[PDB]
Amino acid sequence: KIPRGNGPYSVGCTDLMFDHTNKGTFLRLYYPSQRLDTLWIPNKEYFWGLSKFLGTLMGNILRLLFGSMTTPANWNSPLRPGEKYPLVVFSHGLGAFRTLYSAIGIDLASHGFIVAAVEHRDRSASATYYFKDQSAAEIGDKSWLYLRTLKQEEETHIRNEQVRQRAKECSQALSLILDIDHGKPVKNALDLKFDMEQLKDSIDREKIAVIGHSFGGATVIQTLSEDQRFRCGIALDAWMFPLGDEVYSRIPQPLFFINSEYFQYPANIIKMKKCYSPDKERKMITIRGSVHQNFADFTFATGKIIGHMLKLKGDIDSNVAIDLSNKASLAFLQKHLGLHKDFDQWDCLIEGDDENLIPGTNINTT
Ligand SMILES: CS(=O)(=O)Nc1ccc(F)c(F)c1
Repeated sequence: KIPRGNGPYSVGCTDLMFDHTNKGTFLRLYYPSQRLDTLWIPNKEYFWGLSKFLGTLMGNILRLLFGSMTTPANWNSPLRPGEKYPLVVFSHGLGAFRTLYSAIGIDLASHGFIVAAVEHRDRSASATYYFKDQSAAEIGDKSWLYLRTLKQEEETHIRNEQVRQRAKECSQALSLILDIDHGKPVKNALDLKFDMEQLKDSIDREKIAVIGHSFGGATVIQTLSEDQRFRCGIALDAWMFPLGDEVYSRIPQPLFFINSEYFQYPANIIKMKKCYSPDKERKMITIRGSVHQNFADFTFATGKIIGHMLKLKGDIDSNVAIDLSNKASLAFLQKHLGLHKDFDQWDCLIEGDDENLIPGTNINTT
């Protein structure tokens, strides 16, 4: 029940791992393509990891419920040729992994973006895998890495080291895609029926953005601070705790905060406002009635009553919420990447001009 893209392009999806180690890049790619058959959560170990994240055999139950659920993109469909596409690198939240934000990835793709959804190896993912050597990769002998749980004494330090690794992973993902764009040969550690040589000369190398949710929102900010190739960033309900104090004044690129209503709190909002400066471009909106999970795919995976019970759904309808976030995002991207599309029709959303939006936030700080 993950919504199809609202844009004119049809959408393909594939996975890329290169190199095969846990120091390499692992990403899910959404792209304009030339069957809506992509497996949403493709391995049992992801369900085990989700169970550990939830602190709960619970894993096998999740598996039975969601294990064959699909997401509306055409698996390994060829790339739509004849044009250069802007690129979004997307960063997932704590306890997530690369496949859980397909509602966003597929909608951006359907509007003509290539979206690289990275899977982080910083031990923030519920689960991820790699191969210990080429021989392991050849027979698909995966080595799994589960979420690390932290002592309270550890949190400050380890979360910051993690957000630094995440930013390095977004930069490495970008460097890989750009290298491929100029013809670098890559051997996908996953043996999939999509030729990465398709991506040669298909990226608009000047129109690069980073987007992310929660832990991924802090990753947006660390990445912008560290990598000037990214031209703008969109932080979806950023969890600001991982960031060091020094970074807040070191973000030159335009930055858009799109918040849920119920996730936010003063300690977090204050850090967002520390990013502000008269000489820099900053916007913020809050989606009325929304919760933290409105930005991820599980908001579409259950019915309304169960969803509200488990806080996967807010008072606002899930499709309406994600549509608002996606349209405001597209308008911001058009403005600060210099796109030649008609997304500026939603410029009003950036300013929070809608029944279901608040300009800035309703939380007040000094
Ligand atoms: C708390 S979070 O939203 O940032 N990460 C997350 C963790 C598990 C999920 F199933 C999911 F959809 C998202």
